[PDB]
Amino acid sequence: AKAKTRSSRAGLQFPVGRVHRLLRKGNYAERVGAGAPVYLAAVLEYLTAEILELAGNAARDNKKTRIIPRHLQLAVRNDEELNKLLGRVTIAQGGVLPNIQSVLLPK
Amino acid sequence: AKAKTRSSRAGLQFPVGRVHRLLRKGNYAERVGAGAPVYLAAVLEYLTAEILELAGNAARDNKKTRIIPRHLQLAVRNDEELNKLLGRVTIAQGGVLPNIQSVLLPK
Amino acid sequence: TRKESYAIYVYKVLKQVHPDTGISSKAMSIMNSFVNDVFERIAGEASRLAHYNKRSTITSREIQTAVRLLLPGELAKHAVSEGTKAVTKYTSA
Amino acid sequence: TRKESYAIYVYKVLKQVHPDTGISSKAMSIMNSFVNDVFERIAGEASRLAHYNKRSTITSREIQTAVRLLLPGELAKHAVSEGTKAVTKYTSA
Amino acid sequence: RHRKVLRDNIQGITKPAIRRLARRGGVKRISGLIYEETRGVLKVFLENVIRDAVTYTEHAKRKTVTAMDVVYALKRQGRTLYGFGG
Amino acid sequence: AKRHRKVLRDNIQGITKPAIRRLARRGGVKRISGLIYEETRGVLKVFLENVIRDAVTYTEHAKRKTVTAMDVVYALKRQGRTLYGFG
Amino acid sequence: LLDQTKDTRITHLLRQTNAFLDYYNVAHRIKEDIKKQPSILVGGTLKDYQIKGLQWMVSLFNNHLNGILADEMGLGKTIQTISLLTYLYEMKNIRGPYLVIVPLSTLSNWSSEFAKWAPTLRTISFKGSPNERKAKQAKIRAGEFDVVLTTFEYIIKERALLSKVKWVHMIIDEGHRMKNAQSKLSLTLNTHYHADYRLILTGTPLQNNLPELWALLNFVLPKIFNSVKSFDEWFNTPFDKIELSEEETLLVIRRLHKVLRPFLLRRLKKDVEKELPDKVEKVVKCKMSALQQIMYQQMLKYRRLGFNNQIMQLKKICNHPFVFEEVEDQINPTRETNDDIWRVAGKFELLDRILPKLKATGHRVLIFFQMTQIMDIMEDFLRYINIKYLRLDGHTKSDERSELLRLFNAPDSEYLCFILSTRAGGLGLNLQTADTVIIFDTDWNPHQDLQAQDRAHRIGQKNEVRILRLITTNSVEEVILERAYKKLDIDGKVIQAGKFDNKSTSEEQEALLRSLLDAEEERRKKREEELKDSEINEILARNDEEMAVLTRMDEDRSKKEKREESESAAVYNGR
Amino acid sequence: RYRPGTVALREIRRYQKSTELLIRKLPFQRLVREIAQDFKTDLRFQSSAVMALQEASEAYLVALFEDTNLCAIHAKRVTIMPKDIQLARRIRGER
Amino acid sequence: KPHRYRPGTVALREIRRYQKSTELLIRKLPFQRLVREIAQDFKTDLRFQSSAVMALQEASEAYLVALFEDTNLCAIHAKRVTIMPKDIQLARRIRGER
DNA sequence: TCGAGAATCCCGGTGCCGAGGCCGCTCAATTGGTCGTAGACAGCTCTAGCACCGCTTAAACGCACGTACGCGCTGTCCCCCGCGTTTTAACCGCCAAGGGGATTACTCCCTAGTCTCCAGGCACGTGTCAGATATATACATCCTGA
DNA sequence: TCAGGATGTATATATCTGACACGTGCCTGGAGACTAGGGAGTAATCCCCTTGGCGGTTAAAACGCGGGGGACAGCGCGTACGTGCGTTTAAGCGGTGCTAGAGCTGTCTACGACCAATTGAGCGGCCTCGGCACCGGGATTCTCGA
Ligand SMILES: Nc1ncnc2c1ncn2[C@@H]1O[C@H](COP(=O)(O)OP(=O)(O)O)[C@@H](O)[C@H]1O
Ligand code: BEF
Ligand SMILES: [Mg+2]
Repeated sequence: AKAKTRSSRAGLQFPVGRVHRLLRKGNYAERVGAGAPVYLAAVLEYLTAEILELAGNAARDNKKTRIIPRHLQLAVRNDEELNKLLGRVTIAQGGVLPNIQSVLLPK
Repeated sequence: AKAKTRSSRAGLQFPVGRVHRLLRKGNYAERVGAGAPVYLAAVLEYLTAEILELAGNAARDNKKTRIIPRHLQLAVRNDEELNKLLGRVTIAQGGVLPNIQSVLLPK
Repeated sequence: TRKESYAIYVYKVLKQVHPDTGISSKAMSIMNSFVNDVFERIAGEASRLAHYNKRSTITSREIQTAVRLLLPGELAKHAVSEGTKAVTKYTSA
Repeated sequence: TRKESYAIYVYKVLKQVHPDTGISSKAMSIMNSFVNDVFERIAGEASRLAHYNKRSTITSREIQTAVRLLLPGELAKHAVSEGTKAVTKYTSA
Repeated sequence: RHRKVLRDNIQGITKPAIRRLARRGGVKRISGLIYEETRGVLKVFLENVIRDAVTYTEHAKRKTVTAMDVVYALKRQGRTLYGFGG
Repeated sequence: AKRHRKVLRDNIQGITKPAIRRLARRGGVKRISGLIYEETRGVLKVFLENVIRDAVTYTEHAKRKTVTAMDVVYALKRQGRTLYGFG
Repeated sequence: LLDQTKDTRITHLLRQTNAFLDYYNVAHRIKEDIKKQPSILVGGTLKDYQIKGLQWMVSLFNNHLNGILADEMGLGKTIQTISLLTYLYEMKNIRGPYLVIVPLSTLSNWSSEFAKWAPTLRTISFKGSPNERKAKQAKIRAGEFDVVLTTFEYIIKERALLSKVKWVHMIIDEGHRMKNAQSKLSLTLNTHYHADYRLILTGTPLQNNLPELWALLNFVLPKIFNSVKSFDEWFNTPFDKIELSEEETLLVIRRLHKVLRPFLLRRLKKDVEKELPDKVEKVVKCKMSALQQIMYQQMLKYRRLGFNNQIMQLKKICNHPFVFEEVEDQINPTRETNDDIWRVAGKFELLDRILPKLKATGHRVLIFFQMTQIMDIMEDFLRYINIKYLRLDGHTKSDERSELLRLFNAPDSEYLCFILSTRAGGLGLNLQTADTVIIFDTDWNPHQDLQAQDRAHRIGQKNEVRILRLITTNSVEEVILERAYKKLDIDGKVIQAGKFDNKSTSEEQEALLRSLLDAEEERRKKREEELKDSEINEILARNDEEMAVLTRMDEDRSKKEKREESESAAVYNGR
Repeated sequence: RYRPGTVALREIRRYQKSTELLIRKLPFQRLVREIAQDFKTDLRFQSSAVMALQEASEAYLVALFEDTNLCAIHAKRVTIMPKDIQLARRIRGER
Repeated sequence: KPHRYRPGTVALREIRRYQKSTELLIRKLPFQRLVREIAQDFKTDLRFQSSAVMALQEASEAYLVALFEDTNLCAIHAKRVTIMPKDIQLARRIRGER
């Protein structure tokens, strides 16, 4: 009776088991399907893959080796898609996109 | 074994039993307390009492015997409290509070 | 199939407010969707309050709290009064 | 007492994206609260979808739908792809 | 038994009507360019609401959008609607 | 003054002229009018009354006398301003 | 038992001394004594204390070993440090680099003694702007100097500057500032640099709680730094009196004596002089106006209510009202110098009582404060008294501390009293010109209570010291006094255990057993006004002629030719 | 002939009095069906639905014009203009 | 005269400076005393985890920042460069915060 | 349109602490059975949706004209910025105490069950009157003249 | 300011009818009685995170002074917009007929919830060094006058 993890069977990096636990014990519905944890975990993986990828690119463009909150701020606000997703969110240590209105610049 | 309704014991007009059913079978929590249906029903009674009272007053001020959507619109938007509560709501058949800006009126 | 609603209840409370007034069908529909709505807000709050403390059980005390979060000001005070009184009288008998 | 989080997972995915990059502790906290957040939105939607149809059971098809409600546009398309592929490969074995 | 493939129907919203709306909102004197813009706005709005409604419908294995589904789409975006149920 | 202090000013005057002015400068504002200050103290004090009211409520519900971080995160999460980073 | 400390740590005495760099011999093995002062010393006298302690510490350097100076106060640690370096590097002539780090209260002092008590060895200071510190930092940056003089924090800030240089023998003062090793100063010193030699100069050992005596003896010598964690519940056992004190305190405390012989060094004043005029320690009591006493009884504003740390609230109202504007508002609307300022408390009333004797005999007075604000109302109170005073307090300014010191040291000084800050007491001055010392407030640690307590009797004191504590009965403050000399019983098995070990005597420790145990037993007996001029005159006046010259004060305070405010504080403190 | 602007006010009172739906039905219904062609095909609307969309959308445009009006008055003009609207939607966060 | 920029250049140089970095723009202790004051009124004798007070500070600064971006849009709209009280009261009137 | 000079980026060296890699200890995730049920699917109605047509007319449209408001302009006065100088309160480091926030152990009673009735609440008829809806009348009100 | 007059607005009076308020039969969801067990309440315990204050330093805040730029006030123009009219049309109201599918019921059955055995994935503690802060000095640039 050898064991193999549902993440491995899935080919995903999120802990499908843990998701399934959350869906059960959060009282979302009475009975959680068997595919739902897998599918959901896949989604979360995808999104985190996006935010991290963009962030890393940004940090590289600042020649920093590591990702810091400012870089999440910029990776989220530049991408228009995520901006639509996260639009209500206040990121800590955030900063703002550098922005200057047209009329303010001198002639 | 004589029967007496939990509404009666409560002194309320909402069907405490029905509330309790909803709280159970909506999957809000696993285990619904025994006082919760009573308390909640009391609240709902109170709010509906407010909206109806104000509405009726309004209709009377229009000399109509019955309450119609326009009167709910006015009873909600004049009261500032409910206005804060319902502020995101679009009432059907609504109409608008009669409103005219200052600058538009002639000199 | 029967589709239940809160109609007759609203109608009673009406009769205990404005003995004269009738309430048109459309208005009764609105008051219905209202009461269902407010109910969903409150039981929602009481739900994830029961969650943030890792209690398993909605009780009266939550409902009291959630009511104090949603309803602005005076509605909070009076509504809490209504509730407390009602529960008390419930326990008396 | 252990307080679990998604840290190490985020870290893996990072290593499968930018093999070089490190991720500061604060940023790891953000990505954490993120993933918990998005998770609550999705399972929320799938919940009350399971409710409006009076099904008792969250299944894959809901999660697919809810994902198509929350995520704007392209994220919807790709994300649906990721999911479908993943479930398929799950059922193969 | 047929479906006519539609176009240019947003013209259905007509300058007099939009003038009525603007009057209800308290606007006094409308500029002449507001019309094309407004048609733009409205078309956006209905695009969102109807795509969410259609989503719910697709989910339930129905070919028929229904008032419940619209009311859920509006409840979804944050504009609650009363009176039609739900 | 020297003899007796009587130098207590007020808390909300703690946010100062140049602080507010820095906030604007991050906002993109170029030239600030002179009345904006007392105003922005007004706005700020409202916002805090709301958020803190809710956080306090959550806290009294758990019978704690310590207003934590998770609680403020919940009050904001409730008013739609969701904050990240604190858990 | 722990005797591996005795044998293993004596052979380990060989280890530190030779390898690393009856205990009166092996640790002290290299011997010498000289009564002849160093040639650099200018205009000075030699008592025997800085001699014996001198060649004892100098012996520790010859042993290549550090230590702590546990001595009482007024023993002139300055002079021991002067003879220290001036003698060592009068011999070796190496003369540097070596630094001392001293209290910001005493700086220009140290510069003064370094002026007149030795010319040959100069120094450099750090004060004022980072600009002046630029001038001397880049100027003498190159490292041409005898000695570095700094203060507590500037080693942290300047640490980048002056940390890059090697060191050998370092000196600190007021070692009880150290305490924790997790306190930033200590761990900075460790990461800062490395000096093979150290020392600690202080007026007392560690706190009653004594956890960190570990930390001290980490900073003293190599001894305990490896095993530190373990000894806690054993050594703390002193914190069936015969059985408890016997097993716990007699067993383990004897153990520590046999351990603590080659470390701490102390004596009394009678040892070096006998010039001490008396025991010069007394107290008095008082009573507070019931106006705020009624608030102590009810405490229904205090308990659930914005107020907080109601004990601190008490100590605030123990001393005096007018801490909050409303007191003056509904009480003294014009905030003018006014009655009930002195009639509100007992400290101000009986303080008025002592005033005519104060100016009468002209013997000067020190008044100390634990908390700041009180000194303000006290200043106004003297503004009514009109007899002048200096106001010294922490953080006031930089060098006007020194200026005020000069103003004091003038023998003609007309202003008799002036104020200090207990936390800044810190040997912050030297006083030979006064006798009476008055303490207020609470002072949750006695080491500072006694610290300022001892400023009065000073080498070359021609006056006769009298001292009184101002406490009001039926209040929390005499409760804290209780707790305070409770901690005199706690340290009585600690610092009165640690104090008497210098030359490693024999029967003196049993003399403290029988007689001291008669003192602790005497306060066991203890556990389980003076308005008439007669009493206060007696306790104060130091001869019958002084009693007589106080009869001229019998013509005014003796001869001499409420509730509303509490309803105001009950309603308006009724939040 | 009235002076310009009086017919306006007389309208504003007229409409803010009543509840009628301000957009003629069949144009609106054909509009909705058109927009729904693109997502799925061959949908069927319960007429109650189309009524729902109409009621929402009219309430949305009404709000939008109240707000825009606030902006135009702010600029000391009485005539709403495109940049007024695009402002209003830029402030609410709808872009 | 000493070297003096024209008015408005110091401004832009700031705007770049601040929009570059992440620092908290309100000195702590004023803000913390502010919060404690406001919390006196609701319940009494609360204790804040310092992390909390940090949370309030971060939120509130993000809120005021947003508010000034928007207000700026209004002032530019009116062909003024100087935000003014009625600009703000407008912005909050549009978002629906009154 | 050329210098001056106050910002700002850049190279290099320093140090320091927070990321990151490593190890033993769990508990939560696997496996692997069984068993009760949502739900999946087929089969039927019967309803409301769509499509179409014909008939009426209120509203939308095109247009003409007058006009008042949007907009550019200039001036003018004031007030917010930039700079320097004096002051102080924030900031970092101390010191302390004690109190709520954690845990753990134990108990007890509340609520989820479950089974058994039974009346409140719902579908469905039914009568009847409140508010359209229509005619006629009276009056405020804006516009233009005076 | 005062008036005639047209215009729309509000006022009183029959009438019509379909929406509502009510009465009846029916039946399922609520109420009551009884059982267990596990979650919540409470006591015991301890330690860390909070609070309060003070010392000591210095970067920021307050103050003020001058002056340049912009907000505001008025004026003149002309063009885009409202109003009224006559004309056209598509909405609306009413019918008709078809039928696709919304909606329900009757089957079984795969499948998800439990519950017990088993073990390594992940967690906390703890090393331990390089990326980044950071200073400092150098060079290069961007905003002003003459
Ligand atoms: N040998 C001496 N001759 C005269 N006075 C002395 C001598 N030794 C010490 N003193 C007195 O001690 C005082 C300095 O003591 P100080 O160094 O402050 O003591 P500590 O450093 O031990 O607290 C001086 O005022 C001086 O009068
Ligand atoms: F510093 Be000593 F007490 F004179
Ligand atoms: Mg000293």
